[PDB]
Formats: sequence, structure tokens, C-alpha cells
Amino acid sequence: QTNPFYDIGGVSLQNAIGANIQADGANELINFTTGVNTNA
Amino acid sequence: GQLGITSPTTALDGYRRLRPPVVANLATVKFTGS
Amino acid sequence: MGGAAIGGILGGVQLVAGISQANSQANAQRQSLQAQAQTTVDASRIRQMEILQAR
Repeated sequence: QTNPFYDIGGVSLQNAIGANIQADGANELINFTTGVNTNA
Repeated sequence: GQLGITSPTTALDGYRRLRPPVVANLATVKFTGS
Repeated sequence: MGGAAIGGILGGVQLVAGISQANSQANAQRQSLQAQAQTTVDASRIRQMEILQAR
């Protein structure tokens, strides 16, 4: 739901990012993509 | 069947397991003499 | 409503459902471990009380 993700591609990517944020604040996304546990 | 004393204080890996060496009867002595 | 918002919210609710399903499995494991520990402690406490009465 931010302009960089729009620049990366599509609006549905913003939809996916917003869905992850509403689910866990992108905790699982950050952990799975980068390997960093935001909320340990 | 609880052998021995039954007072109201006693109420409360792959290998073969052998039964403990426990007998089923105990000796009792009654003395009618003086 | 609209044409795109409905699809967006449907996709989002699908993703949230999956993530929450995983988290629900994790929390169910948590609660099962909690209950097992509580049951063990309660049984030990009961037997301790029985020992004290016998003593």
C-alpha cells in the first residue's frame, strides 16, 4: 500500500502487501524473505 | 486383593520383563496357649 | 463495493485466513502444552496432599 510497491509492479501487489500488514504486520513476509524476526 | 497390611493409611525398552519375586501367601501364628 | 475493491478484499481475506490458520495451529500447540503442564502439577499436588495426610 506504498508507492515503491506500485513502482515495482501493479496495484494488486499493494493489495498483497496490505493483506500481509493486516495479517501480522508483514512479520511472516519479512521473516520469510529476509530472515529477520521483527517480533521475536 | 492387597496382601499384608491393609490399614486405612496404605489406601492412598525391548527386553523381557520378569515378574518380581513375590509370594501369594504369608505365614501367620495363632497362640491359644497361656 | 465496486469492481476491484471486492477482488482485493477477497484476496486479502484469503491470505489472512491462511496466515491465521498457521498461527492458530501454533497457539493450539501452546495451549496443549499449557494444559499438560497444569495437569501434571495438579496431580503431583494431590499426591503430596495425600502423603501429608498419611504422615
